[PDB]
Amino acid sequence: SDAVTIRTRKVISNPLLARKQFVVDVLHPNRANVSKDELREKLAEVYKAEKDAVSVFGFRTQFGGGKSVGFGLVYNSVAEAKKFEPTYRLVRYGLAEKVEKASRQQRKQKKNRDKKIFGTGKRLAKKVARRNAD
Amino acid sequence: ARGPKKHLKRLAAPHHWLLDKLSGCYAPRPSAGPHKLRESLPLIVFLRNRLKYALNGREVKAILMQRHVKVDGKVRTDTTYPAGFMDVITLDATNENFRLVYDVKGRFAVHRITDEEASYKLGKVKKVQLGKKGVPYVVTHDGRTIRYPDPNIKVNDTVKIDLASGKITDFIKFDAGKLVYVTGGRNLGRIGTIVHKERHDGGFDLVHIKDSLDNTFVTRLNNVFVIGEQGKPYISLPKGKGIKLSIAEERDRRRAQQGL
Amino acid sequence: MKLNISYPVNGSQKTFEIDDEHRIRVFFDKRIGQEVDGEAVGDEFKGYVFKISGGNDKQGFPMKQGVLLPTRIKLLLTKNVSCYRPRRDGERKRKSVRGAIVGPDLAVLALVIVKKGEQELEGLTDTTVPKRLGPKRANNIRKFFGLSKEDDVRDFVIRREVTKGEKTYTKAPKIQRLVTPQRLQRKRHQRALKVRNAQAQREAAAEYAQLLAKRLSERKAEKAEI
RNA sequence: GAAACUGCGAAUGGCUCAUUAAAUCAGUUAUCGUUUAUUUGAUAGUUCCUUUACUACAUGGUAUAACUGUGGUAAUUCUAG
RNA sequence: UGAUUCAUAAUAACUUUUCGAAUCGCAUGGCCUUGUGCUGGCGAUGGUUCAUUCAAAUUUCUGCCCUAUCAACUUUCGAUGGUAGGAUAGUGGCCUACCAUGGUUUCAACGGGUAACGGGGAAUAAGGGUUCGAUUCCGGAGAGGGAGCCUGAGAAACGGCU
Ligand SMILES: [Mg+2]
Ligand SMILES: [Mg+2]
Ligand SMILES: [Mg+2]
Ligand SMILES: [Mg+2]
Ligand SMILES: [Mg+2]
Ligand SMILES: [Mg+2]
Ligand SMILES: [Mg+2]
Ligand SMILES: [Mg+2]
Ligand SMILES: [Mg+2]
Ligand SMILES: [Mg+2]
Ligand SMILES: [Mg+2]
Ligand SMILES: [Mg+2]
Ligand SMILES: [Mg+2]
Ligand SMILES: [Mg+2]
Ligand SMILES: [Mg+2]
Ligand SMILES: [Mg+2]
Ligand SMILES: [Mg+2]
Ligand SMILES: [Mg+2]
Ligand SMILES: [Mg+2]
Ligand SMILES: [Mg+2]
Ligand SMILES: [Mg+2]
Repeated sequence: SDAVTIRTRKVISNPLLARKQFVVDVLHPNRANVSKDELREKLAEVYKAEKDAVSVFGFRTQFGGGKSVGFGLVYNSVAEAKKFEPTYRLVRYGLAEKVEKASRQQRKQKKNRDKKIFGTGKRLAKKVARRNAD
Repeated sequence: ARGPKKHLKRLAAPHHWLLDKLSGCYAPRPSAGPHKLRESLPLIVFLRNRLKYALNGREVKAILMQRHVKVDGKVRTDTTYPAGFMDVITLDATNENFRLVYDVKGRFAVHRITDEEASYKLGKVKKVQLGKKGVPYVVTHDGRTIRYPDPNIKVNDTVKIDLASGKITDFIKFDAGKLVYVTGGRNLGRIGTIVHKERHDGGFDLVHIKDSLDNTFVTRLNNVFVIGEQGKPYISLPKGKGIKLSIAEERDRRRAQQGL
Repeated sequence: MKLNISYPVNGSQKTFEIDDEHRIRVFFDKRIGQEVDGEAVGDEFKGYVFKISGGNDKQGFPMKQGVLLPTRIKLLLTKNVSCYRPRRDGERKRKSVRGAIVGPDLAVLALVIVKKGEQELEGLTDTTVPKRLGPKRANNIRKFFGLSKEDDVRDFVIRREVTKGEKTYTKAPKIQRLVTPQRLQRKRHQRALKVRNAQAQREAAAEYAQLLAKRLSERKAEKAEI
């Protein structure tokens, strides 16, 4: 009753990356910026794939409202979506857990600290421990 | 200074790649290869920008490392491999073959050819010379050394290379009255027949080329590529056939085609 | 000073802090690689023959082998020399090394026992340190165990058992330079490639010579008519 | 799969405009005056010292890192036996 | 090829004799004296030479601000040229040896200043001009000042060394 009426323009079939890539035009009057969950569900039901093989990104809604334009991908399988899709956007869709690393500064500082050790550092640690014991 | 350069600035790229001014400071510097840097088209520019098959360069890498693309029958997994003029690009998935030929605006066109035409290419003879152990070789415009050529093959001729066994199937001489594909300059992409070749011993032999609409133009012989006889080209010509309509006739075509 | 004494035939080594410098003027003004007798060094090293193999002075600078000169100098050290490890390709560093002449400014000598004495030292001779790795190359295994030219080195590999409490397994290195059917296939492929490459080049040369003879006969026919 | 050996890269990028007035630089040439990793294409049946003295090719050798172990210096991306 | 002592081939030798695969992965087919015999596929990495590509180095012609209160400059100690060598990756006074006495200049040489890196360009726009351009692109130069070198295809490198 709210007339989301999603349509897909500029459809290109890509067997090279095993997907269909298109421009998602969302005409949503009396509604603001529908979601990507609704867009992935309602593109899954029209391209018959699954929810987790459909990927959407873009959606700059037009000035004055009532229309959002984006880009969309519908992969041939969930495994082929997880192979070819960026890890950030898999994290967006919940297909991948976010990797918990250190930050950029501590990663580079750890690298430059480890540049000062030649070898594994077991002998260095034993010598430093024994000499600093006396 | 100090060594070979490895970065190509955007705005220092060739203009026919049609890269947008914004979205990054750098352009894809082509690898070393068969074609010169400013007269070639890298695979990232062909796949991401012309065919729109990839959105990123990361996806161009993801396409090429599955050994999908192949240029001249060999796979070429490099992201910035210099696919230049006459090059046949086969995408085995999507079942299509492209020939990198210029459009008449001076740009590499998306030109789909058949699988029969994808089995060969054409090559402009750059030198005919005698190699070691007295063996004659011929060098084409894409760096191919082909041993034991026909003795009638001279410089500026065009050979037909078979792309599976890289031999000369046949060849076309450089005579008056044969088709030309102009591969350089402001007349780049134009197709016409040789009126005559003006000699100039000492440098820069000129060619007077006349197209199908009887418009003559003069081009240096570095930019002339013979593609066949009067009519009946050995390759399939792109859409437009190298005619160079003026801008008034171009807007006349656009208003006569968009009004239905 | 300390004496870093190593007895290499058992691989064992330890340090003796020798004070009371009457015992260590036997070392003084003697270079590296020179042999000394251990009676003047001590009663415990009686009959032993040490060879001075190196040492570190006070402030830790190493004894560079064969300089001269019991003081320190700064040498421009290169690759494949002692007392320097280059951090780049072709990098030389002006480092200060200490000379080969033993003086009183040494903190530790390095000595190798080249002749076992009368009594048995408590940390050098009674204990044997095993070598960490057995041989890995095929003919090195063959000359390690003295077998033959033709024998299966696979059955003579030193294996080591690794125990993680619940699980015990054995690991053997690899046989580098092992004569395998894969290596024979590769050799055969290279020979066949050379043979058929030469055959195809001769066939192309013969076909081109036939073409040249045909064109020469045609040119002679079209010239003799004139 | 840490380490370490090997390979490749570190000569690109980035910054700055101090020098510099036919010098740099611009357009235009020349290499029949040269070097060129990489890429791409082509390319190697001849290996016997003085053949009528061949020594494995079902495949030669040692010598080192990492590692073990013993250390020196207050200190270094120091290193010694 | 506009042009050669070019490409290339041949002859006599020469060489602290260069290269001519003792390398790795995957697949394990085919044949008959069934020996783990003979063959054999798709690649990876190497490798000599030529060509190509990325270049580099040098180079022809013409073009630069102010200054004569800068009219002669260069040539000791290479300045212009010849011959020969050395050196270079290679041309060349690049350097050396021996000769010749040249070379630039009122069409502004040489010197001095530049609060001068050069250019694409920028501001102002009747037209012509005037002024700016350290600065996002191209080329140069430099890493506190000079000099010297190692490794490497490429550096006189400076997040390389002396
Ligand atoms: Mg730079
Ligand atoms: Mg590149
Ligand atoms: Mg091996
Ligand atoms: Mg290395
Ligand atoms: Mg590389
Ligand atoms: Mg000479
Ligand atoms: Mg000379
Ligand atoms: Mg002289
Ligand atoms: Mg200045
Ligand atoms: Mg006015
Ligand atoms: Mg300027
Ligand atoms: Mg500027
Ligand atoms: Mg300034
Ligand atoms: Mg710059
Ligand atoms: Mg510099
Ligand atoms: Mg400073
Ligand atoms: Mg400095
Ligand atoms: Mg390198
Ligand atoms: Mg420097
Ligand atoms: Mg710095
Ligand atoms: Mg730098």
